[PDB]
Amino acid sequence: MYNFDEIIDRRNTNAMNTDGFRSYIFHADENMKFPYKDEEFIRMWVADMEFATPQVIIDGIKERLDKRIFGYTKIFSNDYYNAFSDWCQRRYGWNFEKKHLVMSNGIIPALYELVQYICKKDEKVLFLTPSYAYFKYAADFSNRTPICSDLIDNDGYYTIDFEDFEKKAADEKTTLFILCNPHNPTGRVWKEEELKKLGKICEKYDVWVISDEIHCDLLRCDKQHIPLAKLFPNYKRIITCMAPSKTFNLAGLMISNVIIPDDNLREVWLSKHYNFDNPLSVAGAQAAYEKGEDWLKELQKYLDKNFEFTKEYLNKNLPKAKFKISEATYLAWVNLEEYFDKTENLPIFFANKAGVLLEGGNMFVQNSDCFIRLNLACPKSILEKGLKRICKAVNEK
Amino acid sequence: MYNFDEIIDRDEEFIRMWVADMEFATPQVIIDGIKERLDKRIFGYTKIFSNDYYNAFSDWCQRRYGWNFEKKHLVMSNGIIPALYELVQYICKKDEKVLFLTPSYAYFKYAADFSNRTPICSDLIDNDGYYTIDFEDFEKKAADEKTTLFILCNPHNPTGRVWKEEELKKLGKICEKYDVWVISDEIHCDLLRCDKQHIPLAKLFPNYKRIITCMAPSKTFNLAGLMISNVIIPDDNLREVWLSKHYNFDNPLSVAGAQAAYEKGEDWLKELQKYLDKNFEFTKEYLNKNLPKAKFKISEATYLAWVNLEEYFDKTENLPIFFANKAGVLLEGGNMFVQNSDCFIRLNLACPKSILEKGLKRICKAVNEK
Ligand SMILES: C=CCSC[C@H](N)C(=O)O
Ligand SMILES: C[As](C)(=O)[O-]
Repeated sequence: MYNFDEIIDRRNTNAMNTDGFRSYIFHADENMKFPYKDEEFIRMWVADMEFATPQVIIDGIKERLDKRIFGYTKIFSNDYYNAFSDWCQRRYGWNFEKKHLVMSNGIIPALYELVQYICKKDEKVLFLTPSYAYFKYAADFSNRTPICSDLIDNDGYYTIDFEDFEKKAADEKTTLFILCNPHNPTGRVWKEEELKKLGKICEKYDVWVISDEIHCDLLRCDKQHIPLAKLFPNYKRIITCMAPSKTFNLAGLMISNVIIPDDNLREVWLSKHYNFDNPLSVAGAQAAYEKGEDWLKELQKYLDKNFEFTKEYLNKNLPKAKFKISEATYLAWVNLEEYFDKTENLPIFFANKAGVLLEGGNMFVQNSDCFIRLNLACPKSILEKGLKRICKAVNEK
Repeated sequence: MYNFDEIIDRDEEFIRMWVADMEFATPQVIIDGIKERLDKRIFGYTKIFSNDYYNAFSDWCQRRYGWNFEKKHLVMSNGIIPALYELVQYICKKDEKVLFLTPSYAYFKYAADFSNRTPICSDLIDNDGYYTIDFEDFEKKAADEKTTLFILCNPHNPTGRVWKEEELKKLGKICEKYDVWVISDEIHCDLLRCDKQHIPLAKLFPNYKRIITCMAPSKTFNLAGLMISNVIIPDDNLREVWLSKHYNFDNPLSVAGAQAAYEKGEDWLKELQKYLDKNFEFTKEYLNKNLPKAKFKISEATYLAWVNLEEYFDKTENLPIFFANKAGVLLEGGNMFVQNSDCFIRLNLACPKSILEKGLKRICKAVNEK
């Protein structure tokens, strides 16, 4: 009963997706001229959606707006916990103690703070590559050392090099593993056996794990999500991070769940944080977990068709492009090995030659030569324009 | 015209004069501004890209104080308390001292203790309810080479002093003499009595790059929950440090609300000031009539009354606990303001006059029956 084909204007909303691609993609100043008006770009880069936030969420916020006062706010009642807990209960069969829950502005700030709470200045921060570049930046931020275990590209199906991973985890300075569960940008939904071996390895060398599960509700319709903490429920050194922000297009609300079993780490967190909450943000998030499931299940259906359409479009019109439909996220990961070199800048190319803004190459640290990443969380009509522009521009090269 | 008499919503039957937020509703102009952003239907990654918010806040400062600041000196914060905690670390080395005037907001002290800097206090001078600065005591403590940061509360909380131009000049010159950084906490600068002008410290010292001015729509419009405040950092070094240590994304609903506050909120604010003035006037008459040994000067700013009860209690009697148990009023008082506040209670008058009358009656009855 929803119209995901509806085009939604985003001009003049202080959205980075429309207003700041020069800085975040190209580290260039706002003067930078393009062959295309800003409005003329198909924008498929930063991971927020072109779909509208469900009206149940918007109404939940308006309901809080009608209480008419927006003073100092902490989550006093158990409403928020119960809703988020029941959401985890019925979608993954996982639960957590309420007192293990703390709130953060977003998982990125959570990562930057947790790195300093967990790692001594000379310790290392391990993660699987290619990845979301902020796993590196979180470690660079406070002069910790990012280390990478390259995944294994079996024709688009990625697996973990467990021997390389155990070797790097075993290092005594390697103290923190940042896991992306499900993985960004490959889309891997980690199977139970994969997570067991990852967790057992971290238990062997007593390595702390931050599990970034921010994409865990954007799976393909035939996939289950397993929180790592579900398999390792007594390991005090796992931190679980979840947020309604990806699922429901709520990044602006800057609210996310950080589950910290370790009593010492959690006490550290609490003593370092301004522990007030935004009432409109709590109202939106609480609405998302209470009422947002029906919209999410239709969104999952629409994302699947977009993925299936994207494979057919590429098989037909970019046949030397290698592309496996991602098991999770709304992000398409396309290998253009056969068309480009490691050293050709794919974002700059597609901006100037296709009028499409995308991410690729070393925006995902390493292990991503000649890859582009496409945001498909937009109406099928806008996506089709994007794909036509991409294939046309690559062929003409 | 606005209905400040409206009761909004209602631990049992407590009259609450706890924490500095209002019982009045946020103006409908701000709420409509948020709902308008709600209707854009998407809430993705957000930075303050357009110049609208700057223009609104810039013009607000322009036409209400005759002060302006460069757009590039403006950075955003979750609140002035977090700003205080971080700015202490960017400015003061451990082993350096953080000076402020007492009594004060206790978070001036905690901001220093937080990162193991040292809090030091210059007591204000109480001449029959009118507070003044002991300028020689202040220069003595500022002159200390380890004393690096002065946190000024302008207007002052909890006395309510609206600092006159000469007072700010002498404070500013003293800090210029010893190169002491000043954080000017000006969060109450629009909650003044109708016959008071606010002077930002930086207006008088527009070339001293070491003043940071802090302002927010939060107290003025009941918006602390939106966690948005303006921090103006002339010093390019401090500002770059600030910028490199912060997650520089904003809540679009928060930006929409603060923007609406500065664009359209002035008329409600001038109506609020009239209503606060009458509440302050009633409070004096009420206490003069029913607690005649209580010493009380109408505060020049904030919606908080500062009442001296020297004559009914000892320094050792816990006033918050007394009024909790004996009057059913939750209030702040005593040593909740670092020091220089024995036997004081602070009353929130930012509520309908009928609720204030009930609260005052309970307070007077409990003290008189003591
Ligand atoms: C240019 C800066 C980050 S863009 C990455 C995007 N937010 C994602 O999560 O895929
Ligand atoms: C929850 As987030 C703002 O780090 O996408």
